[PDB]
Amino acid sequence: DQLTEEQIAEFKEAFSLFDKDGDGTITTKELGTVMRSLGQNPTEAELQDMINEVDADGNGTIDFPEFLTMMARKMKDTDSEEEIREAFRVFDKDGNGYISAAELRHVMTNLGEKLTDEEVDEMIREADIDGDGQVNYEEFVQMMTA
Amino acid sequence: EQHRQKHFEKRRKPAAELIQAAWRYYATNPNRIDLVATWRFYESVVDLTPGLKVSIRAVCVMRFLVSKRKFKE
Ligand SMILES: [Ca+2]
Ligand SMILES: [Ca+2]
Ligand SMILES: [Ca+2]
Ligand SMILES: [Ca+2]
Ligand SMILES: [Ca+2]
Repeated sequence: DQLTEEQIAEFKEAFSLFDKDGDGTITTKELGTVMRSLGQNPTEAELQDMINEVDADGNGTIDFPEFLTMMARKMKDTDSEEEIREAFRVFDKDGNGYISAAELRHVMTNLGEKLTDEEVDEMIREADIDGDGQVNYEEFVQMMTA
Repeated sequence: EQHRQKHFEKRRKPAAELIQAAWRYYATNPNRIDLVATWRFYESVVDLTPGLKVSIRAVCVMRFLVSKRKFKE
């Protein structure tokens, strides 16, 4: 009921985009090849870290069941509300539970894996329900994780 | 004075990256075709899709799981 026949086929098709040699497992090398075609340039360690999150049996690569497991999972089923709220709290220096749109854009476009201005615009529209320019991040994180 | 100041300095980059990865996870949801900006970002660095979109999703899920891990370290 969660996964449909068509969803499973789509995910099997996606798996083959990563599994270049067709041996049923995605390696760090194969993941690196895909990400470089997507414009990214990760390190071997970064590639290893990504596989480590998906590689349930710890054999160093991702097979289709591990891939499907990861892809069938919704953000709501990762039990991440506390971590994501804690991360927003870091930028609420005053602690009043609000971060302005301007503060969020300043941080999101200049630190870390910078968002484009368009992506921040999308985030603000999604989060600032009442349009007052202040993001109640607890409500935002609740909606993303519930 | 610089009490919580040094701690903010230590947490800010993993905090931002978790928010960013979480947003890109959320904003590539196939049931929200109104959310286009994260796709336009990836589009500006790769031309259409269709199975390319699911692979981007896979990259976003994996980057979110890693950034969640790094945040709790
Ligand atoms: Ca392979
Ligand atoms: Ca494995
Ligand atoms: Ca505040
Ligand atoms: Ca608001
Ligand atoms: Ca609430």
